[PDB]
Amino acid sequence: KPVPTYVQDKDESTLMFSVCSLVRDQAKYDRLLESFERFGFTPDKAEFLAADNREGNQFHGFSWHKQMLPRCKGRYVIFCHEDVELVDRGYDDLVAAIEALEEADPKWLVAGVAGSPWRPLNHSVTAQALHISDVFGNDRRRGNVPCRVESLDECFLLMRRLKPVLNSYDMQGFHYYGADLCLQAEFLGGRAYAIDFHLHHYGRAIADENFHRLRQEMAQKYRRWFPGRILHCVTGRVALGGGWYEAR
Amino acid sequence: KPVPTYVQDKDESTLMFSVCSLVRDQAKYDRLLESFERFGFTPDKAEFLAADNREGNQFHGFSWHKQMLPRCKGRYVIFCHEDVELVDRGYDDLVAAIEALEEADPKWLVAGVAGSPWRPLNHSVTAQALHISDVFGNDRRRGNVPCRVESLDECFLLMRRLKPVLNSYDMQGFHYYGADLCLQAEFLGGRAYAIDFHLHHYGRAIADENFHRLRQEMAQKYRRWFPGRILHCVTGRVALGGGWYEAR
Ligand SMILES: O=c1ccn([C@@H]2O[C@H](COP(=O)(O)OP(=O)(O)O)[C@@H](O)[C@H]2O)c(=O)[nH]1
Ligand SMILES: [Mn+2]
Ligand SMILES: [Mn+2]
Repeated sequence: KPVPTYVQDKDESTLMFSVCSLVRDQAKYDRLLESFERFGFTPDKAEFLAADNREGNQFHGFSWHKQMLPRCKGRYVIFCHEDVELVDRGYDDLVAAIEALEEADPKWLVAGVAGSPWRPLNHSVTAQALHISDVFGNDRRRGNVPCRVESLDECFLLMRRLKPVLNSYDMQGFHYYGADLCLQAEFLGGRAYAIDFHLHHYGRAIADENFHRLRQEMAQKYRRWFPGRILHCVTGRVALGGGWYEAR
Repeated sequence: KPVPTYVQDKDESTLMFSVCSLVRDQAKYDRLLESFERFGFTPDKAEFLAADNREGNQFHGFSWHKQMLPRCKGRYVIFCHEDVELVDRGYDDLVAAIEALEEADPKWLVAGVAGSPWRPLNHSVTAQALHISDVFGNDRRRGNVPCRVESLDECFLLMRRLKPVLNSYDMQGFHYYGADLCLQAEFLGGRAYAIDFHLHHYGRAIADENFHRLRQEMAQKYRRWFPGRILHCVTGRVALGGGWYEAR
């Protein structure tokens, strides 16, 4: 008697992007939406969804995607802050960057615009690879993008809707959810990249008690599986400790 | 001017279960659907979806959920083989077991009916915890369920639609995707349980070369993060090796 739905291995999306944002400030988010539509993210190419933090912290960096993903219909799902704005590069640029990455390295799972190169040799300085306009300067670069990374800045990242990666359930807050996503991508057997897709990010990092707390939680959690590793993020290196590193 | 959708933190599902099966044989799947409807999985409570392998191996154990989950609307998503059938315990018993688990340990992320207890002390025998009717006997038990486990038998497992866990991308095939899902649940900071929900699984243990291939791949992959661990599955122990265990 039940009538089942048979599901085939086919990408039946017709929208290229689901653009999801973590929204607290209506004015910043309206700026973002206007800029995306101006730079080619029109209704036949993209839909916009917002995790609604306008009245309080209903969601945080590690939980918002689990609610957004089921509602997305696009091929690629962007998870970005409310305070990015497209300024020059647009829809065709982003498609071309993603398709180029698929060709270069089909093991990618997460892509962003700023992050730290994968497994830096030199732990005496923080490794960075990005191209962006932000509070540190307009149209600036570190390193060379595109390139493989071990962490991404949370202002803008993306994954394929049919090949997602999830954030941890045992951390909560508004720091380190970009690195956590990259690390889970490695556990799942894929990779993270910073691509070259220049946009403007207005926000400033907040090195507050939550930042210090989550830095310690990241080290306590990840040292179990990456003992001795020094994890680079745009916000600074994190010596995870553990194992033989604890001698001294 | 885009019109965004604002998303709130609420479970809007009206169906309790999305029952997803990996299907190659129509007669076995018809028998499954008949049994689920008989034992209380009516259209007001459950929908049924099939990863369609009737014509070829379009999906395999580690990929099928990524196509199924977007199509599910139920609170809990069951992933089962086509050759399980309900025979005594039904809809109300499963709901009661999941609600009890949620009360006992809110950290759970995946549940199944047969698996190996979490971190067994005694590696001289394979740890098992199950209650099932299968090729090894009708109405049989090992161990004591419900209990936390480090692996689950793939014949039937479930997760919350809104708190999923993903299988790896860098393995493919039809063995060890129950253990892989439990290990990724640990990486995500949650837990796996075998619950008491008796059903009939009529698969055979029919041996293939892919079983040994995936056993080796699982050891090569997980030894990186779990060096020295002996991972128990109802199909046998797997010494992952790695680290100090390599000393002869
Ligand atoms: O080449 C294969 C082998 C198996 N299966 C599916 O993988 C699952 C496990 O198969 P089966 O139940 O026959 O194995 P058993 O439980 O006897 O070990 C079932 O859902 C099958 O439909 C598949 O799609 N292709
Ligand atoms: Mn920001
Ligand atoms: Mn079976």
